[PDB]
Amino acid sequence: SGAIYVGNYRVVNRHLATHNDWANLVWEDSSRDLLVSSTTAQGCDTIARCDCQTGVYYCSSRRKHYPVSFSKPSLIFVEASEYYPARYQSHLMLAVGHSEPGDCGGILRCQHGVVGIVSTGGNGLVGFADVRDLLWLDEE
Ligand SMILES: COC[C@H](C)NC(=O)c1nn(C)c2ccccc12
Ligand SMILES: [Zn+2]
Repeated sequence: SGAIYVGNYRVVNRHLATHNDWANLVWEDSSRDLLVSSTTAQGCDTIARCDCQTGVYYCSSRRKHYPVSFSKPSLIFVEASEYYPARYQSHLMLAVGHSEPGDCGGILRCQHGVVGIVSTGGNGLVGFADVRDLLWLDEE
């Protein structure tokens, strides 16, 4: 589990969104595994606006933050899960790192801010849904 709280927005993995999230929807994209909802209180996270390929992510299955090198956001084939069939997921970045299904939502961050959240993984790999291209997350 995990969310990014920037301004009046809550960014969660679309497959983990609650009834309250759907009842206060701002934007969702199934192919990116992202959903954004509105919040009443202001968030303290800051979105990275950069082209970084190194950062640090939170792994709840180890209660540790790990330094990682990750690929550029792309269209990657992802195996079937309980939440999606086997399909291509867009805006996905891969890294070598420990992950388990419940690690979804952990933040990946660089020196510029929050880069994205854990979305995919398995066999010593961890994948992150990028949020750096979503410039609207900074205003209104
Ligand atoms: C976009 O896919 C949504 C689903 C719920 N995600 C996964 O299956 C999944 N996510 N992580 C971090 C894993 C690690 C190990 C095995 C599976 C996974
Ligand atoms: Zn950066």
